[PDB]
Amino acid sequence: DARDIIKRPVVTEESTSILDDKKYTFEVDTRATKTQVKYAIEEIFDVKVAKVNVMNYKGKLKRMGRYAGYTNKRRKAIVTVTADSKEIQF
Amino acid sequence: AKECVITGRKSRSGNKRSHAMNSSKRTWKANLQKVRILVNGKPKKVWVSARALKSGKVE
Amino acid sequence: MHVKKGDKVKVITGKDKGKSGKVLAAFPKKDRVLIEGINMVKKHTKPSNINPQGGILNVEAPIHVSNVMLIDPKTGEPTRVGYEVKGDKKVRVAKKSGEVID
Amino acid sequence: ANDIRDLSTTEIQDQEKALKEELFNLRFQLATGQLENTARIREVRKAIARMKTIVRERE
RNA sequence: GUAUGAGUAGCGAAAGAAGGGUGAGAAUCCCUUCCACCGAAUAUCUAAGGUUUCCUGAGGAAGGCUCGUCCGCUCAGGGUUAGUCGGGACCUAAGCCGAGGCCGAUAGGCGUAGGCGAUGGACAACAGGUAGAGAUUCCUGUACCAGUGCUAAUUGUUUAAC
RNA sequence: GAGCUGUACGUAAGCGUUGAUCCAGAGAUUUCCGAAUGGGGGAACCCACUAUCUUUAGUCGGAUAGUAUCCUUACGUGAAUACAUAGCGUGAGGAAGGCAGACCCAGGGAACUGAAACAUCUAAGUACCUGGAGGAAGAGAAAGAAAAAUCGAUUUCCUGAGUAGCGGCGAGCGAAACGGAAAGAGCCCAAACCAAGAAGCUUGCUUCUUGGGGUUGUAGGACACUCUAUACGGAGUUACAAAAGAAAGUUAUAAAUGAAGCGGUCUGGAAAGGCCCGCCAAAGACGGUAACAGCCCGGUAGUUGAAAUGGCUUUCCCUCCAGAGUGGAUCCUGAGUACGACGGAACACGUGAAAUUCCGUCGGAAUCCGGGAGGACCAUCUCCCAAGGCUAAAUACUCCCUAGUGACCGAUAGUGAACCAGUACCGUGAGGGAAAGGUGAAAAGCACCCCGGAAGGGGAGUGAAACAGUUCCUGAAACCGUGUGCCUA
Ligand SMILES: [Mg+2]
Ligand SMILES: [Mg+2]
Ligand SMILES: [Mg+2]
Ligand SMILES: [Mg+2]
Ligand SMILES: [Mg+2]
Ligand SMILES: [Mg+2]
Ligand SMILES: [Mg+2]
Ligand SMILES: [Mg+2]
Ligand SMILES: [Mg+2]
Ligand SMILES: [Mg+2]
Ligand SMILES: [Mg+2]
Ligand SMILES: [Mg+2]
Ligand SMILES: [Mg+2]
Ligand SMILES: [Mg+2]
Ligand SMILES: [Mg+2]
Ligand SMILES: [Mg+2]
Ligand SMILES: [Mg+2]
Ligand SMILES: [Mg+2]
Ligand SMILES: [Mg+2]
Ligand SMILES: [Mg+2]
Ligand SMILES: [Mg+2]
Ligand SMILES: [Mg+2]
Ligand SMILES: [Mg+2]
Ligand SMILES: [Mg+2]
Ligand SMILES: [Mg+2]
Ligand SMILES: [Mg+2]
Ligand SMILES: [Mg+2]
Ligand SMILES: [Mg+2]
Ligand SMILES: [Mg+2]
Ligand SMILES: [Mg+2]
Ligand SMILES: [Mg+2]
Ligand SMILES: [Mg+2]
Ligand SMILES: [Mg+2]
Ligand SMILES: [Mg+2]
Ligand SMILES: [Mg+2]
Ligand SMILES: [Mg+2]
Ligand SMILES: [Mg+2]
Ligand SMILES: [Mg+2]
Ligand SMILES: [Mg+2]
Ligand SMILES: [Mg+2]
Ligand SMILES: [Mg+2]
Ligand SMILES: [Mg+2]
Ligand SMILES: [Mg+2]
Ligand SMILES: [Mg+2]
Ligand SMILES: [Mg+2]
Ligand SMILES: [Mg+2]
Ligand SMILES: [Mg+2]
Ligand SMILES: [Mg+2]
Ligand SMILES: [Mg+2]
Ligand SMILES: [Mg+2]
Ligand SMILES: [Mg+2]
Ligand SMILES: [Mg+2]
Ligand SMILES: [Mg+2]
Ligand SMILES: [Mg+2]
Ligand SMILES: [Mg+2]
Ligand SMILES: [Mg+2]
Ligand SMILES: [Mg+2]
Ligand SMILES: [Mg+2]
Ligand SMILES: [Mg+2]
Ligand SMILES: [Mg+2]
Ligand SMILES: [Mg+2]
Ligand SMILES: [Mg+2]
Repeated sequence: DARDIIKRPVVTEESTSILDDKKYTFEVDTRATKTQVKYAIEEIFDVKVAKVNVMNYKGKLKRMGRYAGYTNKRRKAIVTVTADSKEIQF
Repeated sequence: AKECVITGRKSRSGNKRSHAMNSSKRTWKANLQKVRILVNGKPKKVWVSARALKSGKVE
Repeated sequence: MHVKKGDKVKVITGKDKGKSGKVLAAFPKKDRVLIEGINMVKKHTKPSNINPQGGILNVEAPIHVSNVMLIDPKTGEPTRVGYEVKGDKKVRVAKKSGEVID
Repeated sequence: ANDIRDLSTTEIQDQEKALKEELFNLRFQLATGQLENTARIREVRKAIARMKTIVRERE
């Protein structure tokens, strides 16, 4: 379930800025651990992972007229690869 | 669980009356004694009424 | 519905009574039909990516399907329709001329 | 669907793996902003689902 | 629903002034200078509690006891990184639950073994940098704790290293 | 059978006569919490153990299955303590929780109120709490009702009757049988005896199990003999024993077909309306369509249709089966039971002259030459046979599904809720609890010009209508204004 642990990449200004330091930002499902993310990345992309950091994000309250709800929760991972390794294109 | 194991009689409610016939609630209890009998091939202590005890059981 | 896309239509009631046209679209969920040259409206449209210049555009609007009758491909008069299973297909049949419309 | 039933229950899972890889690449392109036709997502998802259905009902 | 009281009471402790700017519009927004107030606080951290109020770009109907070009307000995008910090995977106090058990019209009450439960005990990381928003977490230097494999020597074999 | 990717516009990308979207039956998938069940927990979270496998150079990681408690049962181990039991372990079966705010059975059980005060009494075995259910429950085949003569298991309805009675004889409470109906159905044990086995040794005996036999009041059965009968016949899963399998039919859950006016003319934005002519009808139900339609549309009466699954009814299959008579030695026919005293309760019946039924506590029978009842009790007579069990229908109710109905409401009404309502909001919590429908037939929802930062206007245009302009049908009164005929310091 490597393709299930990793959902999609994250493309913002901060992630694009850190792309040059060999750090890649991904959205992962909310039950995966760091180790699972590391092994899923190494299997999908054929790189050598040096480190993974993770964080959790709550949903944001939103309104579109008389109706209020929340966006989805998110789990965000940053993966840094070793110096002697290829890169992910994005 | 406070009741006879043979002919399982226990407490029941009723009225206490006075002269002038005022009515109040009370209970009647059975006189269960704690005795050691053979519920199986083995003995044990149980509640048995004194009525169920005057012909038939083995103490 | 009783009228299909690509059919010939005689308009039975309304402001365009007595005219004829062709079915350009059908809306069975709301029970309307779009017919060429029939029931023209004028839309005041601001300039947009579609319609680059905008203006008073004269286009067509749907009408109710009950204001419509089929035109026989040969006799050429409005007919009620029946259904006859001829061969491996059920086909529509003109109920005046007693012939197959399809 | 009927041509899926002609496969030998081992190439079926190779097809499943290939479809999963294609679906992941499609979502990567959609996130990056480089996917032209988006109707492919539904097709791939339904194809995987029917592979799984046919494998399961063969037991 | 709408009057009268009535353009009346009030506008919630306090020092401001001028010159530039922006803008349709400025006592009220931005910048400069001068003046004034707190200073065992009206300063700096941090628990609780709140839950996106945080940053950036747009906005000015309503909210803000006045005004507003502004805002803790509206809209759209972002933002929270830990082997060592605080908690769990460690421990127990008050208290709570409680197999069997004891008691009792029913429902249940009490209680042993056992287990939960910090406000307490134990336990390994420091100094710098970071101009939109995180920092003992990221990065740069230099460490420590627990483990694992692989090498190289040493040593021990059931009066028995460990 | 031609469009489709919901509300829901739109953009984007696509799919369908090689038959999509859609409708009905049957399957597969079905995260986490919750009886929640591997352990814990502040709901949807945290942390495991045991087997088998997998990845890595190895720690690190991953997959699958099992792992709660109690009851019943089989096997195994096993203490004080010798045999043994308790305890411990494994396996196999079962339970647990919810609800339709209804209906019914049981355990427990108020007060306000009425009595023009109040305590007996009433309210009332009501409200409420708790436990068991079932599609119904409960009751039920006479130890009955009766009385110059009989009836023949229960239940429900009409009468009896506000009668007979009960009652600080106050307030009040209040039957039953006979008579008329709905519906109807009857049966298994225990015990005498037979046969077999086992335990104790009650030591040649009793007592335990299994099978057969047998269930009643004119007494019946065991027991003796006659007659027939072992499937000739009979019965059955709704009691009377219990579990299956086929075929035919019908019905339910999608559907198909289906007559007759584009008739002329007037008004109109539009004809289904008016006037003048036709037609269909086993079809003049209902709804829609630019105004009021049997003949425009969906349909309606009639006639058809089912691959699949469900229900019901028959037939087959399957399964199970002794019943008459004549006798009167001996034997059997429900024991701490029936009854009685004391204390209570239920009976319409408040202890009363109090029968009848039940509970607690004590005492305590007879057994066919026997026992119970007939409202204290005795004698006579009459009727019946307790202390074991099962049983359909007629009766009660509606969270639901299908088809309909109403001298029922019409947005302050009708549900609290016609609208994203048990929501917003209030409260620590249990809990309380709103307001809010209508453009137009069709968005044709006002291109363009002008004043203004915008909002908002004035034209122009659409429309039948804009004094219908996205709180939009109509648009009363209060209340706020502008203008003016007559009066007023
Ligand atoms: Mg890791
Ligand atoms: Mg975290
Ligand atoms: Mg978070
Ligand atoms: Mg975060
Ligand atoms: Mg009383
Ligand atoms: Mg006793
Ligand atoms: Mg005694
Ligand atoms: Mg006022
Ligand atoms: Mg100034
Ligand atoms: Mg906010
Ligand atoms: Mg304000
Ligand atoms: Mg003010
Ligand atoms: Mg401005
Ligand atoms: Mg803001
Ligand atoms: Mg930590
Ligand atoms: Mg622990
Ligand atoms: Mg420490
Ligand atoms: Mg080492
Ligand atoms: Mg799933
Ligand atoms: Mg739980
Ligand atoms: Mg638990
Ligand atoms: Mg958590
Ligand atoms: Mg492993
Ligand atoms: Mg044992
Ligand atoms: Mg021993
Ligand atoms: Mg239950
Ligand atoms: Mg129920
Ligand atoms: Mg009382
Ligand atoms: Mg009473
Ligand atoms: Mg009473
Ligand atoms: Mg109950
Ligand atoms: Mg049931
Ligand atoms: Mg019934
Ligand atoms: Mg019953
Ligand atoms: Mg009878
Ligand atoms: Mg009988
Ligand atoms: Mg008789
Ligand atoms: Mg009846
Ligand atoms: Mg028998
Ligand atoms: Mg005989
Ligand atoms: Mg005409
Ligand atoms: Mg006209
Ligand atoms: Mg007409
Ligand atoms: Mg009719
Ligand atoms: Mg009609
Ligand atoms: Mg007509
Ligand atoms: Mg006796
Ligand atoms: Mg008597
Ligand atoms: Mg008596
Ligand atoms: Mg009598
Ligand atoms: Mg009798
Ligand atoms: Mg019964
Ligand atoms: Mg109204
Ligand atoms: Mg409308
Ligand atoms: Mg309308
Ligand atoms: Mg201007
Ligand atoms: Mg304007
Ligand atoms: Mg008007
Ligand atoms: Mg109007
Ligand atoms: Mg008006
Ligand atoms: Mg008015
Ligand atoms: Mg005047």
